[PDB]
Amino acid sequence: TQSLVSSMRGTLDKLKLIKSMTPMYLQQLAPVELAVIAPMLPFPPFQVP
Amino acid sequence: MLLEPLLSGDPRMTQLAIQYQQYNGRTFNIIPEMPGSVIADCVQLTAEV
Repeated sequence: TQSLVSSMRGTLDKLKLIKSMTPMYLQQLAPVELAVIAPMLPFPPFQVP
Repeated sequence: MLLEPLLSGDPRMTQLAIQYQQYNGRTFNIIPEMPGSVIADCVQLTAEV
């Protein structure tokens, strides 16, 4: 019954421009951590392409 | 509050501007000219000394 375009767009913009550094962590540091502990596991990795 | 609106984000790349858009798609922009600041200039002067 009321226009929500202005408020809907504002909320979406804030989520798009949030200062999260998880994406840069997953791309750079997470692979290194997984590679380091991999040879030490009791159950060695088992993967499919 | 002073500068709190700006610290809710990454301050390494800051700028200020505003715009609005018509229904046919035209846009109008306002980019204010940054004036000088005596305090920042004095701080740099102390750095040289």
